[PDB]
Amino acid sequence: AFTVDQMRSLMDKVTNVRNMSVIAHVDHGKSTLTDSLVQRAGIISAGITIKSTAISLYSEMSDEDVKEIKQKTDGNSFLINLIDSPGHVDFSSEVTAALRVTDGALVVVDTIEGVCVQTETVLRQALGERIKPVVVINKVDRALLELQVSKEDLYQTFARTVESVNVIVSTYADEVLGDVQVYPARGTVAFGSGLHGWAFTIRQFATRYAKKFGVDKAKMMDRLWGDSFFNPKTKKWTNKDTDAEGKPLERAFNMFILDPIFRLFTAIMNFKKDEIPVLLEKLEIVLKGDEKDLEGKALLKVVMRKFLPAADALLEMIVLHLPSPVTAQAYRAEQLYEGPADDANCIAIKNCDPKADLMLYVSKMVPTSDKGRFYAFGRVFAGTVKSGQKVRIQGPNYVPGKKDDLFIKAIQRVVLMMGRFVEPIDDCPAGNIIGLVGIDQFLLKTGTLTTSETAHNMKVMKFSVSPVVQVAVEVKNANDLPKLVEGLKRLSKSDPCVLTYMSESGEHIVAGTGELHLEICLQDLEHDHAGVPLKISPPVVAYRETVESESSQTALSKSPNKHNRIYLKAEPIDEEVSLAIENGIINPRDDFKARARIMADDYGWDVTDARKIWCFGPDGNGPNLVIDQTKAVQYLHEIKDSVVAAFQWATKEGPIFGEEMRSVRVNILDVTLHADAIHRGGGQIIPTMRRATYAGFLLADPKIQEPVFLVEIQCPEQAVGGIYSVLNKKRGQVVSEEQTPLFTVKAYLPVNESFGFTGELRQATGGQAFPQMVFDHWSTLGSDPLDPTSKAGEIVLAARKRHGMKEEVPGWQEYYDKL
Ligand SMILES: CO[C@H]1[C@@H](O)[C@H](O)[C@H](OC[C@@]23C[C@@H]4[C@H](C)CC[C@H]4[C@@]4(C=O)C[C@@H]2CC(C(C)C)[C@@]34C(=O)O)O[C@@H]1C
Repeated sequence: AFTVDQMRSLMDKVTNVRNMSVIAHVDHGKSTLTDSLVQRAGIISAGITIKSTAISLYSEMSDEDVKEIKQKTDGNSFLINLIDSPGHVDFSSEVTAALRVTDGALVVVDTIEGVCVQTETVLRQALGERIKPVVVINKVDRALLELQVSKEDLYQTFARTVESVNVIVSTYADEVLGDVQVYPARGTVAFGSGLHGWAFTIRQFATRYAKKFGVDKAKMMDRLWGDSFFNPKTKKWTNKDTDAEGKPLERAFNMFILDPIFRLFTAIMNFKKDEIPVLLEKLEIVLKGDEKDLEGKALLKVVMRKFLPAADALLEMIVLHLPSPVTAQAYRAEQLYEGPADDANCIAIKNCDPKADLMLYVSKMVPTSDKGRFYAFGRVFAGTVKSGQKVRIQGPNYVPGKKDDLFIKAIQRVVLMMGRFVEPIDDCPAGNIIGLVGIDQFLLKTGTLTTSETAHNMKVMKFSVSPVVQVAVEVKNANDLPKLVEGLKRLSKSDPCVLTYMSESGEHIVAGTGELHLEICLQDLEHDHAGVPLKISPPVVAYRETVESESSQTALSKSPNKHNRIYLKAEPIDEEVSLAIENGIINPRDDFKARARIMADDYGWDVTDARKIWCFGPDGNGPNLVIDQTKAVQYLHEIKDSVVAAFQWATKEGPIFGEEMRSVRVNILDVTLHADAIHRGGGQIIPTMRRATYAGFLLADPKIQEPVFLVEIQCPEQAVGGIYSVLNKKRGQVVSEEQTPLFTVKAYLPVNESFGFTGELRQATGGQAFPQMVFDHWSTLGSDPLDPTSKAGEIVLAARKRHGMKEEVPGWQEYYDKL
């Protein structure tokens, strides 16, 4: 219970402030531990409400304790800002926003489960912010009760957990910071049970036994952890787990810390009415009043709370080990400032200078009961913010010279953010956390308030600007198509970063900058833009049907009439020729003579074959060709249109699963026709050529080609490794690595391997990589398209079922008409 003056006074001694948060999965006792801190040291003031965003704690340390702080200190009082944090992590930018206003973190890990992925993810982001961690291994009660673990197994579990945490810390912490790893013997690891209400540090026991052993606690805390053994028989401390005779010695941690706790649990839970009193009296635990009548769990909870109040263990680590803003801003200043390292504002941040020009970072907007009004939440890194102070509001795009995102207004009121309540205060100096009212409209989400025209913007969130997240959108009710199509246009007009287009497989595609952006776009589409039910799904990928070699034997097919026959063979068109056709070097309408010369002289074709191409397909211009190689066919000219038409048909619909053919060359070897045109009409020859083409194709070692993206990723050096890791899991192929900006990695990524790519990429790069993708080329899959179990076969089988086709692919024999 403090007055505003008392708060303001506490806020003046920034050396004695601790800005931090709790990094913990909700299921690991996050709430219970924070509640414990609040109940023990929460600060309350001596008709609006907001969403609780931060809580203020007050803690006092003894004169001797304060001397242990390896940091500038002034007095024995401390103000601790416990900043609320989401948790939902896969490396979200929101989390990074809350972390940004903190300098230290209390990391909660589970005794049994250890370090979960979420916690690892948030810790990594925290380390990326140069935040110093302190750890609490929670839920010890579970190991004692459920698993009935032994003292040594518990110790080993603790040791493994501490190691897992330090692996992460040693991997992501900046070298300039020195050793940021956590050490039980140094008092930076606590152990306890949030729900139960107890916890301890080695320092607390070292303090509790230093005088009893007649040694200074510095020596005691080193002896109460790790390989230190006190042999009662020799009265000596050693680092050997066996005595002279080779007999096993019990670890000091187990002997002096775990044993007392184990015996309390055992004695109390087993209702040992006579032992309990002795044990309590020996540990100087005094029960008062009705507590003396308690038994079992109820008694245990009461005994442990008096024995090792959890909050006390946590506050100790926060005060003695987490940095103050003064300490932290010295090495965080540069990261936080996008401007010159030797700039006046940067220097003011480095020195946490309250007299300098204002540098206040708005971390987020907090919802209030003030009719739709939100209060800005953030931290004063330099200067002092004041009520009715002219300030410069700079958005995520504001740049010194250009007036983009600039907003010069007078701060209506500065308020302390005490849980769900606010308390107006005249001003707030550098180093503190604070809330601002009246900043609503001028800013939304992150921002920066400065009182310097030269003031640059504090580190802004980098955001994707490419429509890399894409999905297929279809109406649930056919009749609504007109509304969807219209909606897409409306959506596009209202949003510059959204992309909509028709896919090669006839699907309406909606693409956004990121998952969240795409999600907003799809919601507004279904609800407003189109205002009709929609079905969202992973876009269907288009494939191409090709041949790996020449037909193993002449393909023969006859017309329904049975009077006409076509003999042909299919073979591959070289990639460079297909590309030449697709890109306009070799064209359907070019003079057949000049075109033949190019194909022969430049692409190695036989000039006669080239001069005799009957057509390109599909659509008369695709990268597939029919070459006449017949010799003495009397009515050849009369079946040409029919042969061409059939090819347009076959190349549009391949025999593997109906996809378009690509790079297929068909050579008409011979044709036998009935003398009378009456039996040689299109209705007879078209079916014949189509049937023979499919046969030739199937006989030519059929293959399917998949679409491949050219992916370009910008990112910091130490994150490049993530790119390669993900690419290797998705048949990616690095193309290049170029660069004093960032790194740009280019690679090939199969389109059917890109769904969700964006998500796994940020996961492997700690949300530091930005992907861009554009269709690049077709790639032939080597596996057998006709084998349902191969890679290509799996794709083919799935598409066939999706189209209601018979699962098995009709073989070449199905189209072959023996003589
Ligand atoms: C500028 O934005 C670009 C990029 O996002 C990318 O190049 C994208 O690629 C779309 C596809 C383009 C391919 C060519 C037209 C032929 C094969 C087509 C694809 C089919 O599998 C591969 C990619 C991904 C697609 C399906 C899955 C949608 C394509 C399609 O549009 O169907 O196109 C948009 C317009």
